[PDB]
Amino acid sequence: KDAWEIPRESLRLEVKLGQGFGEVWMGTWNGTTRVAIKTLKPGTMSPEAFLQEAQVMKKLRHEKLVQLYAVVSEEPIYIVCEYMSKGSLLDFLKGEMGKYLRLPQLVDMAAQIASGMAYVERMNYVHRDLRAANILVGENLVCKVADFGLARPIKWTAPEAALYGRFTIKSDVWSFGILLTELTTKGRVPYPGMVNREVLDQVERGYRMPCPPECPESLHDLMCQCWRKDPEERPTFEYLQAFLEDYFTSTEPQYQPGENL
Ligand SMILES: *CCS(=O)(=O)Nc1cccc(Cc2nn(C(C)C)c3ncnc(N)c23)c1
Repeated sequence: KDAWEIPRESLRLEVKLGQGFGEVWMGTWNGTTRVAIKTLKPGTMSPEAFLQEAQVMKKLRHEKLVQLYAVVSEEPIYIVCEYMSKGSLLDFLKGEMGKYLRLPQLVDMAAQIASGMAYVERMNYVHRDLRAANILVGENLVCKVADFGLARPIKWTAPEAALYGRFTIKSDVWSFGILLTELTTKGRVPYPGMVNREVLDQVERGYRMPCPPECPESLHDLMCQCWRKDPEERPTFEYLQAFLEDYFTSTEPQYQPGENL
């Protein structure tokens, strides 16, 4: 047992946040630290499989990645992570607080996410499941990447990844472009009214989502860059981070708030 093990008695599960595989709870660690806790229902997934999420988070540490705190690594297994007080970005966008978000806030959230993914990019990892349901929001609209699908949902997956299993940082870039549409539509499902197979077929034929209402063309253009057919033609996360951080000075200095963005 490495330095990450904690005593089972040091961990209190207070409120259940999600179910599934296992559960997610808000709780307390050492009676003083607010935390998020993921459980594994014994005999529903390989312990080695479930813990893989924790192996990755021991090596990846960055202010825009939900931080690993601790593990109880024998069945019943617990993974303890940083508590993110505002829940999933997806529920956030859809809910009462989403209503009032405007383009400056939404681009700043995108820049944060892009910053976490630039880190992942520098570390030579791959996320594989980047999307708004896997970003968590904290105090002051901080957004952090969570739920690594692995290390190194067809509507969010680059075509080369979905078809041939070629998952790379560049298929994450594609997913990020899709995440940008979730941000600018307040969390609507991408490709509205299309089923998975129609999406895959149309994306192959060069189909791409149009510019969302009130979203500047310059931001939709960035989405289009993330969606280039050739993976190696897509921008880096270092590029996306910089572009989004500088957006309101370098790209749309004339931005005026509208009804929804
Ligand atoms: C150590 C971070 S991790 O992504 O690898 N594992 C982990 C462990 C516990 C909880 C989460 C993600 C999560 N989900 N939710 C609700 C269900 C939307 C949370 N609320 C608050 N805080 C966190 N971390 C939440 C990830």
